[PDB]
Amino acid sequence: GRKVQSGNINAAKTIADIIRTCLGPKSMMKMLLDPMGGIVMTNDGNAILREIQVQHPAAKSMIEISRTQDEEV
Amino acid sequence: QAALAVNISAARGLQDVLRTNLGPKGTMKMLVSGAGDIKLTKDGNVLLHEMQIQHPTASLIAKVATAQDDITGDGTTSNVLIIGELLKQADLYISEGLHPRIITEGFEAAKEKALQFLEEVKVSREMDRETLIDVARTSLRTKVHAELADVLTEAVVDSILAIKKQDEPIDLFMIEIMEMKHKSETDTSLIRGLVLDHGARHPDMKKRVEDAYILTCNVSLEYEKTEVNSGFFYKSAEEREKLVKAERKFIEDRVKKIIELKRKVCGDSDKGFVVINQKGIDPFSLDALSKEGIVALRRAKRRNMERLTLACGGVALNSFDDLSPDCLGHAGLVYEYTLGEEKFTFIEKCNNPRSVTLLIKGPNKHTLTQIKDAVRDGLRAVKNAIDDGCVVPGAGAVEVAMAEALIKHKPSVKGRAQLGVQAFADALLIIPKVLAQNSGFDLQETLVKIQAEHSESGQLVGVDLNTGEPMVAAEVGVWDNYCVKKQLLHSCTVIATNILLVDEIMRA
Amino acid sequence: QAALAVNISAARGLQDVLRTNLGPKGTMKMLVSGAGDIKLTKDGNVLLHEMQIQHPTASLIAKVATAQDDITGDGTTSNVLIIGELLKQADLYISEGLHPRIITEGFEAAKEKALQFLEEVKVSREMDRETLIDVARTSLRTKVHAELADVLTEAVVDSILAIKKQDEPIDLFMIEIMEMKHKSETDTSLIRGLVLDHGARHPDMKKRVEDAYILTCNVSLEYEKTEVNSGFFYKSAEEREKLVKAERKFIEDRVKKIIELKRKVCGDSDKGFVVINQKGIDPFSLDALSKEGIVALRRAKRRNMERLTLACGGVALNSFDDLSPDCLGHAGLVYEYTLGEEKFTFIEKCNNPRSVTLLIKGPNKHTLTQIKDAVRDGLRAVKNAIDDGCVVPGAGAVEVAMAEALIKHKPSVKGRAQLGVQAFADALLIIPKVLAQNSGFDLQETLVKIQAEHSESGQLVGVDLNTGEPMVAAEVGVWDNYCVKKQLLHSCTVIATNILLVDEIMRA
Amino acid sequence: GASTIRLLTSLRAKHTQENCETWGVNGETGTLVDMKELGIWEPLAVKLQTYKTAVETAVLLLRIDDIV
Amino acid sequence: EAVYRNIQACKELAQTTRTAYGPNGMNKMVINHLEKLFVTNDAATILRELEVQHPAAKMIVMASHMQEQEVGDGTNFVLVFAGALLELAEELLRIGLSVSEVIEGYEIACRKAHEILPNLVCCSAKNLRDIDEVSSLLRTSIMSKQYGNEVFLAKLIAQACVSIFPDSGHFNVDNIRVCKILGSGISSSSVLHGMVFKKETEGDVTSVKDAKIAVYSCPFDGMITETKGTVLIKTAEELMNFSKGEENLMDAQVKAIADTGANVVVTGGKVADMALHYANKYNIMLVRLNSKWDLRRLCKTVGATALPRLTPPVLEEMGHCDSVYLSEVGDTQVVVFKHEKEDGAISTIVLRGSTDNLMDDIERAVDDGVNTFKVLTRDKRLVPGGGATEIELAKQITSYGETCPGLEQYAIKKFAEAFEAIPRALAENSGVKANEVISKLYAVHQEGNKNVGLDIEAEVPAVKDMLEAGILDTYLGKYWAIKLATNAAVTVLRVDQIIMAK
Ligand SMILES: Nc1ncnc2c1ncn2[C@@H]1O[C@H](COP(=O)(O)OP(=O)(O)O)[C@@H](O)[C@H]1O
Ligand SMILES: Nc1ncnc2c1ncn2[C@@H]1O[C@H](COP(=O)(O)OP(=O)(O)O)[C@@H](O)[C@H]1O
Ligand SMILES: Nc1ncnc2c1ncn2[C@@H]1O[C@H](COP(=O)(O)OP(=O)(O)O)[C@@H](O)[C@H]1O
Repeated sequence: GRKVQSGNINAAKTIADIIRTCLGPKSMMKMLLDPMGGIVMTNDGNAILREIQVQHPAAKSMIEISRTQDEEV
Repeated sequence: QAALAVNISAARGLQDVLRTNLGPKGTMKMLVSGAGDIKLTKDGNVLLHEMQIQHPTASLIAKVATAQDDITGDGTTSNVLIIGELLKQADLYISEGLHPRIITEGFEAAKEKALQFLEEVKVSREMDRETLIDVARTSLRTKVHAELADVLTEAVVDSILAIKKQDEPIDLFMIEIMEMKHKSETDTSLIRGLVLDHGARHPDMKKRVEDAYILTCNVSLEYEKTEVNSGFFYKSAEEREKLVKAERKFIEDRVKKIIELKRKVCGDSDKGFVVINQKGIDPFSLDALSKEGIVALRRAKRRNMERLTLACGGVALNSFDDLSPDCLGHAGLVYEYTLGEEKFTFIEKCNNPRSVTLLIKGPNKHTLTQIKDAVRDGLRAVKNAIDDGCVVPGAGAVEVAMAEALIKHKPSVKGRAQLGVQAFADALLIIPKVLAQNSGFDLQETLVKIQAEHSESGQLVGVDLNTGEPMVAAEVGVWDNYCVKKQLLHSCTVIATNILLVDEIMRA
Repeated sequence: QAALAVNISAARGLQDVLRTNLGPKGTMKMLVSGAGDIKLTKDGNVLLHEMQIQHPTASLIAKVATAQDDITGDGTTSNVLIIGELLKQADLYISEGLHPRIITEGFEAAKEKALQFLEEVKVSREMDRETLIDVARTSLRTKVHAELADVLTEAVVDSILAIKKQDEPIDLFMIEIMEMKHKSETDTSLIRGLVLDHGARHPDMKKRVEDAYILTCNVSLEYEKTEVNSGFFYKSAEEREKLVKAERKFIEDRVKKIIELKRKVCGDSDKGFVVINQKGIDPFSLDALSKEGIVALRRAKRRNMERLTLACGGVALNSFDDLSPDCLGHAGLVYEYTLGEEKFTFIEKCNNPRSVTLLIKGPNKHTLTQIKDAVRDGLRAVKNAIDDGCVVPGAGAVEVAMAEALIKHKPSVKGRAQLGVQAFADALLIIPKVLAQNSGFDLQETLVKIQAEHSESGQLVGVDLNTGEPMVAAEVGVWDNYCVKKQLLHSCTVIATNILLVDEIMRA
Repeated sequence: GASTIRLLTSLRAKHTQENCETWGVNGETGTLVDMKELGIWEPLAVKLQTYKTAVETAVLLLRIDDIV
Repeated sequence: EAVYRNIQACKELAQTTRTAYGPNGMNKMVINHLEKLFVTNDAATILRELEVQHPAAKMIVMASHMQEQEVGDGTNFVLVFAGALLELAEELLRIGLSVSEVIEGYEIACRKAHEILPNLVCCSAKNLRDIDEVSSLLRTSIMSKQYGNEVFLAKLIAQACVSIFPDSGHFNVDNIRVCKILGSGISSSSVLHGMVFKKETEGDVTSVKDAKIAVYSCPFDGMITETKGTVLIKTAEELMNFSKGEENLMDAQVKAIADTGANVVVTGGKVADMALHYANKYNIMLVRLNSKWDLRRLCKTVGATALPRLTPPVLEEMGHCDSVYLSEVGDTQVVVFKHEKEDGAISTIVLRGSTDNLMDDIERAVDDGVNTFKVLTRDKRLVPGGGATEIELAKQITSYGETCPGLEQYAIKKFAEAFEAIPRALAENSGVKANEVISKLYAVHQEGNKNVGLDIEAEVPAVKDMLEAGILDTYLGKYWAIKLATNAAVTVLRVDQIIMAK
């Protein structure tokens, strides 16, 4: 249980906590605060994933494997 | 929950900003740009269009609310205010273990009840002069002075009565606005036809051209010098130095063409024939044209040309000769008019007069933009009022009516959505109480008085804004559009939904 | 100056501290004394004596709540929550510029309606043992571990049944709870008659004595020729030898007084007279009278003697001498109990045996003190139940019914007191609300559910903490006292006014 | 907005009973429903791919050590 | 918030107490307000010194004290098990379940455990004679506190208890005293009928028949109530005159006050050696260098009572005995008082060892052994220990949780996992990783063997049957340990805030 796996898990938990509310017919709206000043609304998780900033390399690799998932199906 | 609370707080802040604007007796806001020019506006749509707001979610609320409110006249002030109150009421339970979705479905059920309630609460009244006077009043008084609005009502309603003959929901094809500075603002009147902001260098014109034949083609009575002969400044520019001249003949040739067409269409030199130019025209030949019964005008803008074509016939073209009278129109009176310093020639009583225009005469820019916005609001509101067959009284009347209807509907909706319909009822209650607050009659006292008046009698009763007493809004003459208020409730529910569902702030 | 905001915040804080404590399912709280000892408790009476109240007007609310609840003592916590919710809605309505005094007037009108409607909520019946044990159970379970409450409740209803002849209230003289530290609670039931603070034992002494007569003695071995009992005359030899005389002289004379009393009255001590000696005594009396009929008791306090004076007839004559053989008290049965480490004397079937005692016995210190406070509160609640045959359904049922009644009475109330009674109803909503939160339900669906159940039918439905679903509290057996509810409404309204009417809080 | 723990626990208890494998949660109303009765359905292939890729990305991610 | 704080405090208390659980428990340094330093692996002492200032910690500690005063073994089991309860309740609350549900679930799970555990028992204690069998029964308790040298203490305790355990089905807790005279070798310990003392002033025992005892911490007078005689140390010659005087008074004691019950005087304070010589001449012995508890024990076991200051003796405080004689156990003089059940019911052992720290370790071992004998006499059935009973209960509680629909099942499953925490406590102390051994133990235990547990002797995580291995706890011990552990857990969970009062 080294710190690197803990960081991997923490990044996965953060991104999954962001995405969770987008599941189901009653899914929540999400807020995208582009530092230019505008806001992008979204209902589903792929749209928020395509432009969410992930500075942590673990979350970035999670995004890459999500890209690998979504390109297939 | 923190992001939802932040969004609610920002929406409440902009709600408090817009709180004081609603109602005739309501304090104004005026904007200043980087250049420093002021902009007086109690309107909500242009306000949210032009405001600089520090918050984000406020920005999205303004953008989406104005975009969806433009479709439905002007109601975004009440929209923002009611959604702010609805967010307050939602938070008053979100702090107590309420999940946004159940509150949202409560709002949805309240909306489903409220639309069907307004269906039978709107009164089926025949459109006539008086009801449209009333709706024009209730629109204009929300943007300008009461006496000034009273002045506006006649013109703004009579233009609509003129265009009503088409009996179809068609707008903005005519009834364009016309602006000019003047010493006294009180003068502001409609003009059948169109107004030209210019005249010509015609000393001692037969200004009262009643037999005004019209054919609005561009006549080159000031030929643009042919500087381009063989390109730019090569050695062949010696041709350009001399070919730039000798354009004097074309002016008189075109004038002879106008004289020939004048002879063809009138058979004499008596009846006035009116023609236009996009560019300037010489005065010397205008001296003879005024004697020939020919009225050429210069410096015309673009869209006005086809507007004259649609209102009085004729065609507009840049290439000019003695064109065949295949489209000759006839204005019944080109009322050449001038006051102050500038000549504004009127065109009225066109043959089968299609178009109308509203001459607004604001003294200066910051009042002129205000009067412009007021006229647009009034015209679009009365257009909505003639679009639907029923007009519903306002002044917080139907708002308290549907709030009490939702209170009675509380048991009918099953489950935890009851708080949703309760909060929606309070959001509707914000309107009469905010009118009372803006007028100053201890908003909650007026709210309880109006609810007591409604409950005891069942009559659709509103707030008498100038005295606070509860009064029948139908009898007082306060009318709101059914379409505007329908889309108002739609927008309220939709944006309240959106704001409850958002729960996270993303740095991206 | 909304200086009342800090008072409302203090009410919020005290409400939160008194939150989580309602119902059997709710949590309890511990009071860490300055000495570092432990004190577990659940009742708000002693929780409002937690001298770390941390804020002055919170201390005001605590002390006034204790003062106004000491009359009934079944309704103290709930009071804090109702006043907290009244002040929550009051803050919600001050935040729009509304003046608090009309809010207090609305609260007063709401109280006037609520007491009248409560007078119809209450059920009236002859207090049979089944309903009595049900109300004792529902009053005591909200303060004790559920598995242990019932064994106490049976002894409680027995205690209150022992004094049914006359409408007189609870008095400690007929119910004296007595405690001793032990390994296990093991049926902490009452004993009929009186129990002594201690006992005397000797291997030849008698365990059970029947038809025992009783007297007391403040001085039987200490002083001679004087009534004083203090430090011996070490400073005066002339008065010192009388104090070594005293023991021999009185263990002679007064012991023969006892034996001639028992011989003449009983026919040679056939009825076994017993004596309560107030303090220590030479073992000559104890270890020899064990065979000489007499049961000599040791180390008993005075309160025991006044209790037995009321409990056995005659008088506990502190002067030893048997000046009248009919001045004796009488006991029907006597049992020198011994359990765990210590020994105690029971006296039973005495003349006027309506006095009983509670053997509140269990784990040491804090559990014992909590049991003592809980049984005292249960006895006072069953006192309230007996004093008037009126009983109200608890478990939030009465608050739901009152809330609905005030909602229905709301349109009848003139003016902003309509809003006041709305605030009062939404505040009374808190008891179902706190109960539902205590057992960890959604809590906002419980309230809607219970209101829908109370609106569809006329049943006095309240929340059942074991299921959350609405169910008629009447046949479940979760009763409550009508008198404590009346006092609850009165105290709540009066202190909600007295706290909401603060303005410009200033130091003394 | 339903009881996230209570009603899910009821769903699990239902799933402890045979032939109740179809029983599920209604996303539209937030209550337990025999999802065969609603008629809202879902194919085998997408779920197989979803679980396969989920465990695959878990395996990939928690095996990582991050070094420039 | 405060619930999590209380859980964290009790978690750290149970963690710092857990390392001493099991036979191979880890010692810790103890520095009480006497500032003496010694190493011990006993929950009772380690908590008695450890200032548990957190009120929840104090609650669990006093629950452990109540368990200890009711039943001998399991005082550390209560700590570790309440800690497991609170950690798993913190997990449940982090899931989001309310305190009421978890406490009610713990209560019903405790009731189920108390209902099913009597079915869990596998053997019952035979007759308490046959020192070998009772030694085998004390085996687990004796090994629990001391390891490496274990059979000797089991035999010692067995002999001590059986030599005094009466024919009646009763035995008293304050029976076995310990004497801790220093010297080489633990194995040199022995048992004597009646009470013994470490070492005192020399004397020739004449009270070997009809022994009676007087006890003075006051001037060495011992006059009879019918005469006046005293010693006042102010000058030498008359001091000798008094010494003669109270020696004659001691003779008058052994003559007449013997009828009341005084022959030999117990002196709290030191007396002159020449006075000791006079005592030798006139045939009266005495004892010296005894702590106040020693005087209390000697007087209570004879019916006497220590006098704080000078007072003529009366029958109220006389002591009765059969014999006072002497033995050089461990090559050192020790006095012994022997009884023939006139009062009796007392037996005392001599502790042998080279350090007072090891002396106290032996003392706690003896205390736990004699308390185990207590709880075995009144409840002769007793439970297979060493992790076996905790895991059998854990499996049964898991089955019950799967049997219970709806809520309350979280608390049932976490109560079973609290059972699971016990062999984890054995594993960490025994040098084997907890997860592997607990999983292997489930593998061998869900098969129905029902008597498998953590094998300490194996260097690799493995299991063996504790029944034939001799590792087995008392039924009532574990019953009350779990009962008050669950009571402490449910009471501490029922505190949502820590509040101070004046
Ligand atoms: N003379 C009046 N008396 C009372 N209420 C009025 C009057 N005129 C307008 N109102 C109220 O103003 C409300 C809407 O006005 P407002 O929202 O400010 O216009 P807009 O949205 O176009 O900026 C209506 O509900 C109407 O009842
Ligand atoms: N068995 C029960 N089930 C549900 N609710 C109960 C039960 N017993 C009491 N209550 C409710 O709990 C409240 C009484 O307890 P409580 O307010 O804590 O007394 P106190 O003022 O002495 O602290 C009442 O609102 C009553 O309706
Ligand atoms: N030989 C052993 N092998 C495994 N576990 C043991 C053994 N002996 C004792 N134990 C465990 O230790 C417990 C009792 O010892 P412990 O709790 O550590 O100290 P105490 O008896 O003073 O509370 C027993 O309940 C049992 O679970």
